[PDB]
Amino acid sequence: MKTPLTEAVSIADSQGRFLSSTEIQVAFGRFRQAKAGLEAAKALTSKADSLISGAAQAVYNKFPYTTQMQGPNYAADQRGKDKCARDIGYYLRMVTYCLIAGGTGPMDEYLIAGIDEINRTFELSPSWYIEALKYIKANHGLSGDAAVEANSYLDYAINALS
Amino acid sequence: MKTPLTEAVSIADSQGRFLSSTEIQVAFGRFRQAKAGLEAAKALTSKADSLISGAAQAVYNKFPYTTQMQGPNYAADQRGKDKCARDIGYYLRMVTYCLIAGGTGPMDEYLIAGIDEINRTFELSPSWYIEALKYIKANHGLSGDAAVEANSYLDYAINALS
Amino acid sequence: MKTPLTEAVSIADSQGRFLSSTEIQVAFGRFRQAKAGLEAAKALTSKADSLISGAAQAVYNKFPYTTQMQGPNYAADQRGKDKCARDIGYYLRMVTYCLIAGGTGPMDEYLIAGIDEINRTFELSPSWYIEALKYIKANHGLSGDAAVEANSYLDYAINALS
Amino acid sequence: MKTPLTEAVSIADSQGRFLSSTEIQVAFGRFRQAKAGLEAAKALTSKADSLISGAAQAVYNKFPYTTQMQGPNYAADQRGKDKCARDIGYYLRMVTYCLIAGGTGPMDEYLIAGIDEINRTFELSPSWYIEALKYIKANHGLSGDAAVEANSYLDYAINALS
Amino acid sequence: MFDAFTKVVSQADTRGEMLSTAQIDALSQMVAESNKRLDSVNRITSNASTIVSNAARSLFAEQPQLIAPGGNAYTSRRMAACLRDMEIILRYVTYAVFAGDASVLEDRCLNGLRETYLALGTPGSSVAVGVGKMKEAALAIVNDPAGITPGDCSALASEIAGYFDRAAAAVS
Amino acid sequence: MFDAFTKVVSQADTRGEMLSTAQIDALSQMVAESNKRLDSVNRITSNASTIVSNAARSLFAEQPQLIAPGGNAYTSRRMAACLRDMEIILRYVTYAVFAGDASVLEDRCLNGLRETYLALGTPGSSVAVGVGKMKEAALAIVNDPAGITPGDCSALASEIAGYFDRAAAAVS
Ligand SMILES: *[C@H](C)[C@H]1/C(=C/c2[nH]c(/C=C3N=C(/C=C4\NC(=O)C(CC)=C4C)C(C)=C\3CCC(=O)O)c(CCC(=O)O)c2C)NC(=O)[C@@H]1C
Ligand SMILES: *[C@H](C)[C@H]1/C(=C/c2[nH]c(/C=C3N=C(/C=C4\NC(=O)C(CC)=C4C)C(C)=C\3CCC(=O)O)c(CCC(=O)O)c2C)NC(=O)[C@@H]1C
Ligand SMILES: *[C@H](C)[C@H]1/C(=C/c2[nH]c(/C=C3N=C(/C=C4\NC(=O)C(CC)=C4C)C(C)=C\3CCC(=O)O)c(CCC(=O)O)c2C)NC(=O)[C@@H]1C
Ligand SMILES: *[C@H](C)[C@H]1/C(=C/c2[nH]c(/C=C3N=C(/C=C4\NC(=O)C(CC)=C4C)C(C)=C\3CCC(=O)O)c(CCC(=O)O)c2C)NC(=O)[C@@H]1C
Ligand SMILES: CCC1=C(C)/C(=C/C2=NC(=C\c3[nH]c(/C=C4\NC(=O)[C@H](C)[C@H]4CC)c(C)c3CCC(=O)O)/C(CCC(=O)O)=C2C)NC1=O
Ligand SMILES: CCC1=C(C)/C(=C/C2=NC(=C\c3[nH]c(/C=C4\NC(=O)[C@H](C)[C@H]4CC)c(C)c3CCC(=O)O)/C(CCC(=O)O)=C2C)NC1=O
Ligand SMILES: CCC1=C(C)/C(=C/C2=NC(=C\c3[nH]c(/C=C4\NC(=O)[C@H](C)[C@H]4CC)c(C)c3CCC(=O)O)/C(CCC(=O)O)=C2C)NC1=O
Ligand SMILES: CCC1=C(C)/C(=C/C2=NC(=C\c3[nH]c(/C=C4\NC(=O)[C@H](C)[C@H]4CC)c(C)c3CCC(=O)O)/C(CCC(=O)O)=C2C)NC1=O
Repeated sequence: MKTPLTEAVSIADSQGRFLSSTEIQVAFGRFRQAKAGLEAAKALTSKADSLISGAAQAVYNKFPYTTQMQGPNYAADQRGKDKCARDIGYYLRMVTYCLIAGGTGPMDEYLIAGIDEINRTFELSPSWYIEALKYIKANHGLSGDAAVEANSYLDYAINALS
Repeated sequence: MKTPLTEAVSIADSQGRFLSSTEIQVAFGRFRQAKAGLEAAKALTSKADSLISGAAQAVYNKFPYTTQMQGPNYAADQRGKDKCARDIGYYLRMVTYCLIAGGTGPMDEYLIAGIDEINRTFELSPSWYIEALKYIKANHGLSGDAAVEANSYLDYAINALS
Repeated sequence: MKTPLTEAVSIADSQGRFLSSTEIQVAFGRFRQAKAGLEAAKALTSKADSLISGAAQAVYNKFPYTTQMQGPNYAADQRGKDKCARDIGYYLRMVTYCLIAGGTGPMDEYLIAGIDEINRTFELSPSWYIEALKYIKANHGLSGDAAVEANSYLDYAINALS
Repeated sequence: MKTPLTEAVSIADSQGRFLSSTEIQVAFGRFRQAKAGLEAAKALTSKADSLISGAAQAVYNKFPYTTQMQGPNYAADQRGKDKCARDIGYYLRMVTYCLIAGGTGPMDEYLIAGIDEINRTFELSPSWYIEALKYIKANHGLSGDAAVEANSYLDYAINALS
Repeated sequence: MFDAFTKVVSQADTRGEMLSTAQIDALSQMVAESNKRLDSVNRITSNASTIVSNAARSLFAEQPQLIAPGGNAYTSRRMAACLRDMEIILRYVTYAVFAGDASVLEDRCLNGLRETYLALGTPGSSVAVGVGKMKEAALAIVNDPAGITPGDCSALASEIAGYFDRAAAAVS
Repeated sequence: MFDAFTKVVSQADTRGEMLSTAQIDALSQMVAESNKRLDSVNRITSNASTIVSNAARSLFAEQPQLIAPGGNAYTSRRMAACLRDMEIILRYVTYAVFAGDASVLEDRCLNGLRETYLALGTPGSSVAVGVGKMKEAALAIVNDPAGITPGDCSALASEIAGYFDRAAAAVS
């Protein structure tokens, strides 16, 4: 759970010392971040369902074979589409959780830490999730510094994928 | 109904071929036209009633005999003025319809195709309608390329009249 | 010679009428097309010789039997390769001519109208020319809307072939 | 259905007259033809299956690429060979039908009339069928005037192909 | 023979009044997405011969009775006429999605071709299934963004599938 | 039936090579001034009925023998045919300056109408003078600018007067 206040406490604890001005600098910076990041997370919460459906449709568009071939890993049947869009919403929910938490900790603990072996065991290409995250980071519709750090979290998920 | 997309489909159908880049050139041109023409049609819709009354008054001004002599073709009585200004509004409505449709098709199908025999049978001089269309094309108050193509449609109606 | 201005004049002549706003819409659209298409044709003129050699090598690569078997239709000898790459350059020159003309007219009059009976009489498979046109449309290296309509003309040649 | 008696009736009908000695000359000639042609058609019926397999093997021999490359038009898989030898047997059956009918009518109505557009749409080279018909006309094993007119029908199919 | 714009014009003339504002905003959005309509139309048009060959390829794999002797599409001439009928249907679909109205597709094919296939002895079921498979392959070819900017084709998949289902149901 | 672009394409194909660069710069300048041509053409087109009526108005003031009984344009039917012939000539002039090539004007009128006027007994001189006066009035109507952004119509005046003189000389 790599969030700034948690890792500041971990630094001060591993050093064995009290808190210094360094952690207070970390804190006024974290409050500066959260002062826009919380409203941006609320805006993503508002636009979430349409973003999930648009990402799923873009993923079906770029990879049309997954809709066609019979296979339980592919979303040819309906249960594949339910589970599929469920993990689209999982990715978007982890993006909002990292927007609230202020660090890549929630996605690192809920998504990243086992995603490679899961995609290895289940024959899931990570490029599908890369395409979906690219569609989300194109279509989230935020502006300014909140948009840049949202794109930062999504690009972090992309780099963790491939 | 000579509108550009309809006649492009007619060309491609009579040739027996698929659509080519020619029709797509026709299309980006038609969208360029409509991008101002729809707003100009809305502006004419706004100014329509005063334009109709001004055209009727200019027609009574240039041809004062029509207000004076007894005759059911002339607008001496009140029913002549009701029917008269009704066909003024007919002409203006056909101008707006051709502005929306993007071609001379609606006026060619609703006005032009029988107007000569109607004015022959009913003792209506077409010069009255020419004067009214001249007053409309003087007083419509548009500007720029929308104004030029509006004047194009009105001049087309004038040339079809006489 | 199906080019947009020529077919607009043919429409207005067969209808027996003057030019209307429809042909002017066709015209501002055609000028919009040519404003990038002429520079794209110049760029294809620049890259033409390497594209011709690459298409010929890709055709020899996908169909290696044509280099091996003795036959005057096949390019086993050197004169087959001279004539062969000559008709590669013919196809590319017709693509550039349709890029300048703004319609499929030049290829329709210079290539398409007899190509089926020629390939029937001469034992030429049209799939060779389909492979060459696919290599050209992959390797022409243009970008944007010029690239899309260049691919449109090449795909039109492909559909006319088979 | 260009058979001699049918076309004699068509001549006498289009002229609007009765039958003359010309059609009876046509008839004693047609009976002279059929008096050997029916037995030759029976002999081809006897040798048909081995001729079909030999033609298919000669076609695979002269064009070895069709057995190798993956493609649904090529007979690399087994269904290509089933369909392939099916149309070999189609060609041989049409040859026997024209031998019985006494004219090129059955092949002209069942094979020739659409074969060019079919080979254009399906990427089938007609030279394959030319090689197969050449193998059949070499290996049919008839003798005399029946053999010459059998070769006439097969050469007619070859000239209609390419 | 109607456009979208001529359809609104004919409806406004039957009403007898001017065009209302909300129809003009709808037509403005149509003019904004008409090129969008078009991109699918051009990428649909460029692959037309592949579409009809793959459609007949799957159809005659699916119903081998048509290829079988005595079948309706058995004869070489009849099979060429079969591919011609399919290509004509695809072309008028492309025309209707060009003009944005189904009235061209109705006008040019629908009212007569059902009776034509009855009178010819043509099975309407096979050509209905072929138009359905051709439409499925057409939307599948249109929806994939290969070398195309990111946009939204939602409503136009809706419209194209509408045109194809209208053709398949008018065939029957 | 040729454009400017199809004219360069046919010349480059008769040469057998690609289009040279200077022809492409010429065609780029043509594409820059083609609207210039289009704007001039539209103000020529809008006043066409006034042009032909004023042309016949000055011509029949000038040669009253045509209006005189026994004259070639005396009869009401023949006079209507006279105005029809003039309007046709003006329309094909507008077509040729639309496409930017005189080959459409040649194709549609010139080769036959001289022999037609000989065979009809039509005096070629009067219709030649009428086409000349109509062309003079057409350039005079085109060259004046009213509520139009300033532009050089002069390059066109050369071309339009060329087309009118070609028509008047092919009539003779
Ligand atoms: C649609 C987006 C694409 C697709 C998805 C797909 N995934 C699975 C199966 C699993 N997906 C996950 C992923 C997560 N679980 C999580 O808890 C989180 C973070 C909160 C993620 C990202 C897991 C663990 C599974 C296995 C569990 C399971 O089997 O249900 C399926 C079902 C396939 C399956 O049996 O295993 C699908 C369809 N596949 C596609 O085709 C789309 C491109
Ligand atoms: C006032 C503008 C001038 C005038 C007009 C006038 N017209 C009529 C009669 C008819 N006018 C039309 C014209 C149209 N009908 C259409 O549907 C359209 C396009 C939508 C047009 C232009 C027709 C068909 C008639 C005959 C129908 C009818 O008789 O009502 C009248 C009434 C005269 C009459 O009995 O026929 C009048 C007064 N006359 C003037 O004096 C004004 C200069
Ligand atoms: C293949 C999908 C199915 C099929 C097709 C088939 N059609 C015909 C014959 C005709 N088809 C038409 C249809 C049209 N003509 C038109 O002008 C238009 C719209 C512009 C349509 C839709 C007509 C008029 C005919 C008869 C005249 C002709 O040349 O084509 C045939 C051949 C029948 C014959 O005996 O020749 C075939 C095979 N039939 C099938 O088996 C499939 C179900
Ligand atoms: C549809 C299935 C996919 C999609 C398409 C899409 N296109 C655009 C925008 C444009 N497309 C073109 C294409 C052309 N213009 C031309 O003149 C020609 C030659 C005939 C072509 C091929 C252009 C030029 C535009 C707009 C202008 C420009 O690009 O310069 C968009 C967005 C913009 C719009 O609405 O027009 C979209 C979405 N996008 C997808 O994601 C679909 C899979
Ligand atoms: C301007 C438009 C245009 C085209 C397209 C065109 C094609 C064309 N190619 C021809 C021959 C040919 N075409 C090929 C081409 C090939 N064979 C191969 O093995 C290769 C795969 C491929 C190389 C591209 C060859 C080798 C010949 C000479 C064979 C011959 O005698 O007929 C011929 C017969 C003329 C001749 O015999 O020399 C024509 C008309 N002519 C034209 O005027
Ligand atoms: C009665 C007269 C008659 C003829 C001639 C005929 C030919 C014919 N051959 C076809 C396909 C075919 N034709 C071939 C033939 C060959 N390919 C090869 O590689 C070999 C060289 C050759 C073997 C002889 C093959 C393999 C197919 C199946 C390919 C396909 O999907 O279209 C098809 C398309 C039908 C289908 O796809 O199954 C027709 C109509 N049909 C007829 O009704
Ligand atoms: C598309 C190109 C085209 C042209 C150019 C054309 C000319 C043409 N002008 C004709 C008659 C005519 N043309 C004229 C015109 C004139 N005679 C005069 O006295 C004046 C010198 C001049 C007026 C400018 C007249 C008066 C006739 C009538 C002759 C008659 O009806 O006996 C006729 C005889 C048939 C008929 O009009 O109804 C033809 C074919 N037709 C065409 O299809
Ligand atoms: C088909 C409907 C249609 C018309 C009619 C049309 C005309 C038209 N003429 C224009 C420009 C122009 N038009 C002229 C024309 C002239 N100036 C003179 O002084 C000369 C006497 C005369 C030529 C003989 C000029 C000089 C310009 C300047 C801008 C330009 O070069 O386009 C422009 C540029 C864009 C604009 O004005 O908003 C338009 C729209 N555009 C259209 O879409």
